[PDB]
Amino acid sequence: KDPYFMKNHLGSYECKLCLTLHNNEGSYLAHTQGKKHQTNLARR
Amino acid sequence: AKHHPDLIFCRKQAGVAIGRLCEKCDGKCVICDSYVRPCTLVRICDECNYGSYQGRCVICGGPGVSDAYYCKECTIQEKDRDGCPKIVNLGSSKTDLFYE
Amino acid sequence: RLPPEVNRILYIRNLPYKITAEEMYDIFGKYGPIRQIRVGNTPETRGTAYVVYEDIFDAKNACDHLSGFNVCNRYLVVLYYNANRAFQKM
Amino acid sequence: ERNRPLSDEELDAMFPEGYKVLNDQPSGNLPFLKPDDIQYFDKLLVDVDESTLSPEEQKERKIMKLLLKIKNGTPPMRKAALRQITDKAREFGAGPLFNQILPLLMSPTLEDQERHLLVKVIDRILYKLDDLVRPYVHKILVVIEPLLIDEDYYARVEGREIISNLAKAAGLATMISTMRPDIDNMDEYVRNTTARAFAVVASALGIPSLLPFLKAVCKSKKSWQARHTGIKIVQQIAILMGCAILPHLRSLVEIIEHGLVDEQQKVRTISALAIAALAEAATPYGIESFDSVLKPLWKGIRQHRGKGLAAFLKAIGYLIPLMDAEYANYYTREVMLILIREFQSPDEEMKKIVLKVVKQCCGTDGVEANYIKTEILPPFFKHFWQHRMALDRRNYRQLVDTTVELANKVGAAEIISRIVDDLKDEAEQYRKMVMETIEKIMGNLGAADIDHKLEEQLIDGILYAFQEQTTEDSVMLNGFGTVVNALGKRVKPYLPQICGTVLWRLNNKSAKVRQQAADLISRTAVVMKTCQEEKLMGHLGVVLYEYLGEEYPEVLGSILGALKAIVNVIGMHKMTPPIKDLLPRLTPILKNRHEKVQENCIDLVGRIADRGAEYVSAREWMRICFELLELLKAHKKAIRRATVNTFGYIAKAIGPHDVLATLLNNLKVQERQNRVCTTVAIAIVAETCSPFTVLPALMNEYRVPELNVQNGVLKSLSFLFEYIGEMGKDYIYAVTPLLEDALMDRDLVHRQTASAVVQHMSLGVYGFGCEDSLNHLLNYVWPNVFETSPHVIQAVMGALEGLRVAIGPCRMLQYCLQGLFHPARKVRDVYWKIYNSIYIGSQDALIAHYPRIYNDDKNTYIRYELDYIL
Amino acid sequence: PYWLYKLHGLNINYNCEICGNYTYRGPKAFQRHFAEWRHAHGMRCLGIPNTAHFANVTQIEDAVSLWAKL
Amino acid sequence: EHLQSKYIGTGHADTTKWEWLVNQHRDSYCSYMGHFDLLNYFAIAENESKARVRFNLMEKMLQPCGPPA
RNA sequence: GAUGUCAUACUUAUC
RNA sequence: CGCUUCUCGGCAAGUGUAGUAUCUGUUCUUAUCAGUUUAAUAUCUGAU
Repeated sequence: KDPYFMKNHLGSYECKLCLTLHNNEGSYLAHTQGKKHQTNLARR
Repeated sequence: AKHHPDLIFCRKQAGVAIGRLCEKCDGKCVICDSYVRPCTLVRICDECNYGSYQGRCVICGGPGVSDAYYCKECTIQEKDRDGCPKIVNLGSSKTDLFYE
Repeated sequence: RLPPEVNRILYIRNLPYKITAEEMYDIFGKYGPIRQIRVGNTPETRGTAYVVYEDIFDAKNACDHLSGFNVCNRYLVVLYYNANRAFQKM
Repeated sequence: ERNRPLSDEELDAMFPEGYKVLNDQPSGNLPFLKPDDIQYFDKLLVDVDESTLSPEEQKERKIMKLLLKIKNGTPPMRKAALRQITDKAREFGAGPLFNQILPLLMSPTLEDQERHLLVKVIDRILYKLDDLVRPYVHKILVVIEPLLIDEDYYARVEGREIISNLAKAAGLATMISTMRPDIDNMDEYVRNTTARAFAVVASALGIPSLLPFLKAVCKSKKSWQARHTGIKIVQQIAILMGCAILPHLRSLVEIIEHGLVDEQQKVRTISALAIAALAEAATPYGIESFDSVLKPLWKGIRQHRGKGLAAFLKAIGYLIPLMDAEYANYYTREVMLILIREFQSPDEEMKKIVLKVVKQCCGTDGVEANYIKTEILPPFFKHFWQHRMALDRRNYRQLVDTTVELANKVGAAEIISRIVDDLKDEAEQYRKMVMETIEKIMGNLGAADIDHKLEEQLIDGILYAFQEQTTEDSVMLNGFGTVVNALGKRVKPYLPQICGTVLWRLNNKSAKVRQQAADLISRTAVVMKTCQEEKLMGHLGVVLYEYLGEEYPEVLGSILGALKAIVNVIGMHKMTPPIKDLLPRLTPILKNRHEKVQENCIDLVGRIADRGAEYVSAREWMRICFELLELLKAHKKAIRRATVNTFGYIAKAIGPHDVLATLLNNLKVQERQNRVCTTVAIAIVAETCSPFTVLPALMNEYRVPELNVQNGVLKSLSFLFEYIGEMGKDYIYAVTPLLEDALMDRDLVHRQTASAVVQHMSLGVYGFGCEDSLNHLLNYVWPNVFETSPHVIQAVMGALEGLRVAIGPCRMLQYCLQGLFHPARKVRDVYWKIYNSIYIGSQDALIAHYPRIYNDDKNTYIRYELDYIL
Repeated sequence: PYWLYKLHGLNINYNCEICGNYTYRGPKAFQRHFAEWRHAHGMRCLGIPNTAHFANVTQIEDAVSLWAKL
Repeated sequence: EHLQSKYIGTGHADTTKWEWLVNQHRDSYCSYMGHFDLLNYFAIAENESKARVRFNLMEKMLQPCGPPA
């Protein structure tokens, strides 16, 4: 249950915590693990 | 054409020689490359149609079948009053597929 | 001069199940020597087969002369072998 | 690599389950290097280890490393390496790039694809290295010299384009200074390549730019090799530029008249070849400029014999149509005996020159037909109609052209009576040349001169040539079709004798014989309706309806083409293979993966939907419309243009309510050439039927949360507006909020599609009083001109060119106002480009829409002529 | 972060002589604070009305000359 | 580059105001010499005929704004 | 916000 | 006894070219002067 990943009006994924875009579903699950996502999780 | 950005036209003095089109590009425009609402024929130059280059395609370059003509969007926007729309040089188009 | 999409193996889809090995060898061996031919024996893979030839030019001439061949009452299609498309069920 | 034998384990590992059998790696992820190419990439096998031991030239090793991605790497890796080499061509420099590209292209173990990639990399690095390759001009000219004399036409065209780019980048002084020691070289092939490069540079840089240098090279008397190279360069410039050396014909003739007078026969032959090229280039032209060239040419042709006399005869035959009627009549009366005496020449070049001059010697008045049939045509038939002339292409095409000229001049019957005996020979090339000559005589002259004693023999020879074909050439079928079209009603006692041979050829062990019989039946399908033959066509259609079980797809496509020709030559509702028993019979035939057979099936389905739509029970069309979406995404560019017309015909026949839902459902496929084809089919269905009934449904596909479906709906709306044109004035208010909401999206592709739709609505509704919606679209498209994508910039330029012609040039000048003197250069360049486009679109309309400018201290800019009033 | 302060034009000293020679760490920040309450209260002491002509005015003498010229 | 050399009066990103004003004055003079209505208005405004107005418009084509700067 | 390697998706009736 | 019609229940569309929007692995708290360039930043080049 991720409260930051949402669906846009173009059939994509949007992370509002880091304000990032992902086209397919396989890139949204791989964007949670990283440096910027951990920095946005630690800063908020 | 509008698909290949490296394609350049002749832009020379258009004479009385009417342009021709091949069977693979019959009906399509020279500039807009559209096959809807033809309005005016294409006028070739003197150097683009001389000897063995007479009756050839302006876009592709093979044997001509039908007559070349521009669409209504080129006649209304004054695009047919320019030079001869003859493709002389072919860069990065139909060259690497023959060798592969 | 040959495209890189062509290969020595060719896939056939929507094949008749009552076809024997001799008819498949006669239909595949018309354009050259066929090295191997494997027909599907599964309910999830019925109607498909893989014919691998010995020569690449003979395999290209066979694949160019098998797309839409006249067979029993099905629409069989011949295509080139792909590594990513054959393992789509896994 | 692709033809290497594999073991059983490699064959078993490449097959899924459920089938019954009836250091050497440089720096990691680099591709495999050749064992003979370990010299240019020898510094890539070791590690770089950049730590205070990395000069600038090691970065040039990276320019080699991307070359390792360019020669034998992946095509995405090759595209990335080409992008990295084109984007960093100025930072890397032309020096080390040329020093790394010169031994790579000069390797003796290269290939055609590697040489093409090297030529593409040299052409792509030629635009960013302008005015910097002047020391490296000779190193590129020595590598581009054998490319112009290659056997392939594409490699020669690429070498000519590279030479033109080098001449445009290096100017005119550097190309003249580099090729100046390359004229007196000892090698003849290198001198000919340098002459061809100088001719290409003179064609790309202008004739008077290199005319005094060529005149000084031709007028210098030091050696015969320099004069021969200059004459060869002049001949190559005359043969390359056809009608471009026509104002400069006198300056070339004054330099060519100085030759052909020395003791060297090679310089005289080169001067005669240059004079023949100048006569054949500008024809009919140069009559007064060639008066001083015929007097030594006639003396050289009458006083001596050999290759120079043949070159002088070829020059006289090339300049003979370029003279007056009396001059050509006087020249033809004194050169026919020399042409008849040279008919028994053992040399092939002199025989080819005589065959080329015989076509131009008899092309006008002066030469009678009786003397040409008595003393010219029997030696031309006894000396040139041999078996060795059909081997070479240049010796066969010129002979066929000479035979066509002799048939057009003297007569077609006298050539058909002598060319029919070689149609039943044992050689395939001579029979094909005779069939091509008979087809040319039937197309140019006709068959009115052929009597009844020769037409049956010609038909028997054509049948013997068609029945004994071993190759896959379509010359014999085209010749038989041309002979049938020239006969017409004279082939009435010939249709059963052709039908009995066409039906017997359909049942054979071979596969190409049935395809050839079907192609001959399709080529002779129009000759049966004009000859009152309806039972034979009805029998051939009933035979072709059952002969669709040919296992060869090339025979099945030819049978489908013959069935389509029989349905086009006869009535659609009066065919013994009717449409009620053919359209369900072709429904599994449309699912073929072939190229020509699927296109023929799509054309037959479109013809059956356009002419026989009342022969179905309104159920097979809805099932075939779902199979029409699978007929696209083919690399043929023929079935995708007919499938949209077939879908439009099905929507016009069965009502645009069922195909529109399928076209909207097939728009979400995420594949190339599958979404634009469905959008074009939906636009054709909206243009054929009423556009209002597809108006809310096109507003529904934008309601689904998808980018590809919305882009396809926008492309379909733009194509429907472009197909409508003047009928889009009533559908502008329904598309205006969709175009307003599509231009405010974050995606650039949707903004480009909205700009294209606005450009189509501007070009279609121009001059109808709809300038308010055009201004509302321009007010949203004006912030879209600052994009960085070239496609979005081209769409914005097309929208601006549409709004300048629809809303007027005054609104375009007001929208582009206060942007020409802008401080930011990135917006000022776009504003200057928009102002140049508005001036090219309408230059006279910018006078009344020009703003008022105050006068300065030293200059005055106030228009005092238009400010005064009476 | 230093990259967000170097890309957005921050950490750049700017002097404003209108509001008592105050300091600003950005051109866009100074342009946003020009049409604000502090710059209006600083300009109201000199007698200049809050208009659009004195947006890029920094010195007091130039603003007084622009107010006297209109 | 080539667009300014082929069609005069187009302009570029480094175009000054004096050259653009001279091009606009030349375009206005060409439109006045081409259209008969502007020539008739210029002949009715002054006391000269159409030929004198055409000669005055042709003589003012060379540097219509003055010396450049 | 930029850089350089990898992946995904999109456009020009491209073949 | 045989033939025909209607209704009900169960039973693998690929390759090559042109451009583009995103995260994923990372870098600059160097304090002045002069120059190229940038609308203004940023970046580069020489002297403490």
